[PDB]
Amino acid sequence: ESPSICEGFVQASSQTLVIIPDNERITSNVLTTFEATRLVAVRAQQLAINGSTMLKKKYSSPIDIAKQELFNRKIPLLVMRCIKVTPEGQKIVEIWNPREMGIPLLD
Amino acid sequence: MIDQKIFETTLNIDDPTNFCTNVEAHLLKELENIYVGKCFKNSFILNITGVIQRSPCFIMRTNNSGRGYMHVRFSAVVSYLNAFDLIAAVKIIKNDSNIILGESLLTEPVTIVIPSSESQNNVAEVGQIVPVQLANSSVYYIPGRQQASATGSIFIQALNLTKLVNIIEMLLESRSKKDFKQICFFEKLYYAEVMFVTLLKEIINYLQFINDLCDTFNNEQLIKRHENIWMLIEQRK
Amino acid sequence: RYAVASYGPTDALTGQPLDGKRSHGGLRLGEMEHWVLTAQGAMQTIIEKSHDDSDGCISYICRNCGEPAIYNASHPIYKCMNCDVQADIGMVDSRRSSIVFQHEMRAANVNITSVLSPRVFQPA
Amino acid sequence: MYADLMTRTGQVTSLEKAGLNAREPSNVLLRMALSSPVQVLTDAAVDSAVNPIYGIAAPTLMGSVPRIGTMYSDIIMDEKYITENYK
Amino acid sequence: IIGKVDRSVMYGFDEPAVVDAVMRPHGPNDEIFGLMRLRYERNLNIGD
Amino acid sequence: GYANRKAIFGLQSCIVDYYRRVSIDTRLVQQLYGEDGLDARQLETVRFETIMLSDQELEDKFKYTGIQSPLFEEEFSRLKKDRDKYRQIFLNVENFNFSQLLTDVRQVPVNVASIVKNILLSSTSGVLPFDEKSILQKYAMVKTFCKNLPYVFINNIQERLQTPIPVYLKRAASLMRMLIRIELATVKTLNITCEQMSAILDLIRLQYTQSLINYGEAVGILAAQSVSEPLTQYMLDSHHRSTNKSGIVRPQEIFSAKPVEAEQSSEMLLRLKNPEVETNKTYAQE
Amino acid sequence: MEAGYAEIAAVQFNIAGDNDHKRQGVMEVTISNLFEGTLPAEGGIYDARMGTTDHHYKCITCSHQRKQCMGHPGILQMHAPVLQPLFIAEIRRWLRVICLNCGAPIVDLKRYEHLIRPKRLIEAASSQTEGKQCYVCKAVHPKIVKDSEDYFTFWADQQGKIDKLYPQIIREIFSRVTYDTVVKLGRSKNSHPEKLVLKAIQIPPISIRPGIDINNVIQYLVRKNLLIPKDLQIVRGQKIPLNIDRNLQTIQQLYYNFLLDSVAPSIMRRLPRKEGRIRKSLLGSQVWSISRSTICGNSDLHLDEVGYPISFARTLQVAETVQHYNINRLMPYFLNGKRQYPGCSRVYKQITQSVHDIEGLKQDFRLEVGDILYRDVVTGDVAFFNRQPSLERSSIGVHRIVVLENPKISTFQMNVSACAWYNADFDGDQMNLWVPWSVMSRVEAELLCSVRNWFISTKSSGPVNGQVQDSTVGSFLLTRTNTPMGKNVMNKLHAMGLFQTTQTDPPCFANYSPTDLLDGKSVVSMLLRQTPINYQRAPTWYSEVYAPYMHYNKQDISTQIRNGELIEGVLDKKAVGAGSSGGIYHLISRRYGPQQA
Ligand SMILES: [Mg+2]
Ligand SMILES: [Zn+2]
Ligand SMILES: [Zn+2]
Ligand SMILES: [Zn+2]
Repeated sequence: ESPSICEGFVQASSQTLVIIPDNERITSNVLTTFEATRLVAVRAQQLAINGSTMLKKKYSSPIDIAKQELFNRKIPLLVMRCIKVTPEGQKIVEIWNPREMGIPLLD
Repeated sequence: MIDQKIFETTLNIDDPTNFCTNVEAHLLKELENIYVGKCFKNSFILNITGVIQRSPCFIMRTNNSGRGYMHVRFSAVVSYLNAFDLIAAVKIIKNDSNIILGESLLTEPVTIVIPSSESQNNVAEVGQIVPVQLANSSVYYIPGRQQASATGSIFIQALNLTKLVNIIEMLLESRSKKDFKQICFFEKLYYAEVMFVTLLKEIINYLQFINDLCDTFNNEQLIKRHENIWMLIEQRK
Repeated sequence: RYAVASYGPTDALTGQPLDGKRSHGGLRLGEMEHWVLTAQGAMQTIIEKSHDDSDGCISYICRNCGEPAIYNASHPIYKCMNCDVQADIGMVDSRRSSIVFQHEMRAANVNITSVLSPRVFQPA
Repeated sequence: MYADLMTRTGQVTSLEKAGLNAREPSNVLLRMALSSPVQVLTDAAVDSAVNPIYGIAAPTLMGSVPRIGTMYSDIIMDEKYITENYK
Repeated sequence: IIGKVDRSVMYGFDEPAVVDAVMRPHGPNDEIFGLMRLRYERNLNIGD
Repeated sequence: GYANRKAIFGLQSCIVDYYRRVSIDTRLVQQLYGEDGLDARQLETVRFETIMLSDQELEDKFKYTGIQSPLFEEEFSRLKKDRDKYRQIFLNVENFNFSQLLTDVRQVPVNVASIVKNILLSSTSGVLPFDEKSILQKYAMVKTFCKNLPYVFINNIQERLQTPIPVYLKRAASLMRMLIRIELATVKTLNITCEQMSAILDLIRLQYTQSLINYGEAVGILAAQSVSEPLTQYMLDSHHRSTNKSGIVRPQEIFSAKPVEAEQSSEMLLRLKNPEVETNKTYAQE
Repeated sequence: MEAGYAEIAAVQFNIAGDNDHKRQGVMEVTISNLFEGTLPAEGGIYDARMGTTDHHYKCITCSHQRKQCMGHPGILQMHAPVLQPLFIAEIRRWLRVICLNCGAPIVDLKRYEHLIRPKRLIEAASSQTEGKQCYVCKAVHPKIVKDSEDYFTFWADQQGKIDKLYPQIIREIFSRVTYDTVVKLGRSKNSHPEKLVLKAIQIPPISIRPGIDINNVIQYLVRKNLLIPKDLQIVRGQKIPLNIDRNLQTIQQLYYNFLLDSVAPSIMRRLPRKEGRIRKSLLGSQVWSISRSTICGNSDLHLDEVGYPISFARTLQVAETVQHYNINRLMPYFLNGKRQYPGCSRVYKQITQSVHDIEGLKQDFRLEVGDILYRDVVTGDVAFFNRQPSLERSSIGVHRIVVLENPKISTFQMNVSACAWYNADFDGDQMNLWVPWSVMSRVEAELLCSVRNWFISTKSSGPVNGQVQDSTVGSFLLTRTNTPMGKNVMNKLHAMGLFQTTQTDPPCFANYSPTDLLDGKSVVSMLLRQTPINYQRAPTWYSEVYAPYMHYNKQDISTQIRNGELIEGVLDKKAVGAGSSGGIYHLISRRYGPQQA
């Protein structure tokens, strides 16, 4: 009996974001090439949809502007890294800063 | 009835750069744009109170749109209708609607329908105002609709209960503030914890009914305009 | 030799482009190409090729029961057939082949419910 | 990596469908993608199996895109930075 | 080519062709059909 | 194709997590990716000088005698200890293998000898005048760098806070520590000044950081691809081979976890006891 | 309202009961007629409420124009119940376990408390269990046998007397099962055997059966359902009239062949095998904006460059979103249209949310900020370059586009040394190439999938690229000590000409008079000075097999490079060859990065 829904606790309990203190993070302080590439791609798409920038040197493509923002440490994004899914509905992340963190080769 | 309620929802942000400049104001504006005047999760959400919890503005992972979502957990004041509640005014729209229904101009947008099986039915006309009592079949708070849907008919632990008795005390002040000759005329026309709760609910229903009856009929000429209902109830003594 | 633009005949069933140059649309990124792109950790070229340049669609899952929902923002319909009143429709990016697959399985009376990632709120 | 995958359960598990059942029993979608989707689908239905979405095949068969590579780490917007600088 | 009424067919290929054929043959079902032949002038291109 | 697809679906779920462990969903497959946490594209083969040297040869070459401080006795004892550990581990590895011989060439992220050579070539000064203070300072900073080497696997913050390092992280950087000790020995950095030595150390740290595996890298597919191709050439070599190892039969036995009965080319290699009685062929034959 | 973004975290497979269908289906199928006129019949199996297979009409249910509508399930209430075709074995295993007269289990359940849930029911069913007696109603247990002519028929024999187990009887028996028996037998609540019998099957959404083949079986099923009387109350031993027996058997076989025929192609036949739904539509896909052609060599292309024929560069397009910074650069693209190169044929105006062809925009002349323009692929753009089968990690890489504006060239041109990435040759091989048009994919392609990343093999940690064939032997001839005519020297003009096609910054020959004989190794050292390395190995030229014969020049049998100055020896496969670990290109990669390599 029952249509697989009435007893179905399908709605997962909402999670609370716990941010690990800045002195407790144990992940690399250097952007992995995946993370740097994702940051550049997100920033460049957002410049395509919006167009605003903090650069002084004006470029003719959002890719170049986002790449320089990552290189010149003005990209307005925060890489958050998540390490847990606790049964207590408590997602454990540590929010890193791409401006403070090192930058891989990418070239 | 009105009561604040917490709602959890996920927004979508088509320009996260502009969104985060004034994050809280943008969240309030978007929640007002999306959630006011519409039913949600067995509620109506009359007004948006400030948010309680909100998420960081993530970026949509699964699509290359570059947008973000952000989860929002906010409180909002809603309007709910219980069983056999008393709303004092309905306004009919169409005469080719022989099933007899109408629209409500009160601060609880509800499409009200009245069955055509009772004696006091099929006699009304378009543009007249008639009090209607909700039936026992509850209220359909379907979502995405600018007004709720309902059915109705023409009317014929100690400190926990302190909050309930607190509401009725302020409602009495609402009755005294407004003009009392209309209230007197209308009252002449209509003349442990669980039982306390239901008794208090009935008291609330009747007192809110008389107050809304006083409010609904701003000027006295409509009373003669809608005089065909006075006899309709008076014959039912 | 063959070269195709972003438009062409699409499969009636899956919504994917047709097969080869003869059907005026197609060319395939099979299993191996997806393995290679994942090994490179592409996941933005995989998104683009597999969704934007293929059978891309936006599913809706009620999030209150996990069953697919009925949503349309132009003609307003925010409803579910399992909890109607308590619907919490969520926009889920997906592919039309995946939805067709889920419908094939559901038609075999094995019900599919998607849990959906729970909402995360930073502390007050 | 090959050896650590097979020996991760304390027993030598093969790369065949039996080994995939032994290592990832709850990943119904992955085993469906590997071989014999109807049989493993029947088994998942009768077992009421819940398949958490991870890896490559499980989100691919669901139409999503796997959380590996470029999209392993989530990206959020720095409200403080935009507020202080962009306007 | 062979406009038929709309159920006409197009060319389709990206290489232009010169037409030398117009016939209306009587098929097995005695009905008339199109059967137009196109000619392509092929030099030894790079990649042949 | 058959073998590769089976292997791919076996391994595809193995993804490097934020700890550089290889994990399925959340269950571990590996404590560290290659047990060193290094990308396969960032490896260079360099010889370890001290491995084959006799004890007196080691003392002749690597023992520093220009200063009577016991710090250099400690440094040379550390070199000898590292050489002995390498010999022991790889002699054991040779022991439980058929014909895997010990070699002193190993793949490491940073070629310390090349970096030392480059800095020495670019050095303005030639033979540096003797200076005990600078030599002791250089030794101290090399030792501190080697002590802080496992912190390339965590970050600079836990390096500043000097928080404890997990044991496996210390073990992962043991080979790089050994190479750095061998190549930055005081007998080899006499002409390298303190500024040039600090430059060498930061360059080594940077190249180590750039050699680590990425978070989220789909390493399982990498392993499946890397092992699938050699099978193609392996069976194409069956027509040189005859103990039925022809075809994918042996790879089938390995990958399908076939039991002992299912084996067709089973072998044992048993060592004769009493290592002074196994040098003769007659006793071995009997 | 607004549907906020969400991601799927888990999938739960459950058996769908009759309530599942009844509450999930959008309507009920009552009439067997497919089409009235040229439109679907309301209440028919093609009813538009279940989806749309035509651009003419919308879904009614969701009001979407086909591509935006995923289909919605339909419900057909069977006049007589049917067994679930997928779970016939599960029904059989449940029947033999449980008593058919009271709903209580007759197998000793306490003996299975120590077993995992998946194993309990199958182990209990594996027992003998025949001829047993119930402990609460004393009814003896008939033995269950499967018919040898069909899969869904159960014969219950009580010591010899044979009676067919009908779906109604089976449904009642399962409705007699208590939840405690299901739980104690290693089955979840949602796997109650009551769900294994269907009174209302689900008519699948027409979106998965488009085009008017498996709809034939659906229509046949509805027609044969209409033939059954609406109140076929079959008790055990009823002995219903034989016509009803064949009609019910036909309905059951029709449903079974609708689900698992040959497992017409049924639903389940669509899934397995390579051409199935999974291995073809899910694990792979067909894509747009992709081109395929025959590869060919081009010695004048950089290793990270591909020769894209111009005819293709106008077919494939790159989406450039107009903003304030790129207005002036994008204007020449817009003006050219399809008439010139570089041009563009598309415009996506956001305010109108519409796409316009460039030959219909003679009066627009204006691109707003936020407009999307689809311009042609110009030289310098990144493009993915793939040869199938994609065995290696380097089988897909990104090359900078070099557009060959010769209209007579249609082959993909690559440097010969770039073949080691794809294991390709030019004997007729074809490689797919697609240009990323989105900003995200372009960024990723240039930063992550560029072929400079795959210069060092992931498989073997050595370099994949190098000199092959004519470059290896050419390097040997260039660096060998003695030509047959004498010493290997060249005048100033020819040493100058060696550097013509390198495309780097040419060295300085002002120190050399026109009559100065530049050595063979001096010119190599001139190039290697830009990336000085140290290398010392025996060349492949010096082999001990050849050594007893031939005179080996002493200056050729030891290649030795000191700080990028080639001192002695020759360059051959060991030094410059492809795949050579420790070669000069490997060292250049190690010290200066793979791009300089
Ligand atoms: Mg070939
Ligand atoms: Zn729902
Ligand atoms: Zn629809
Ligand atoms: Zn019984």
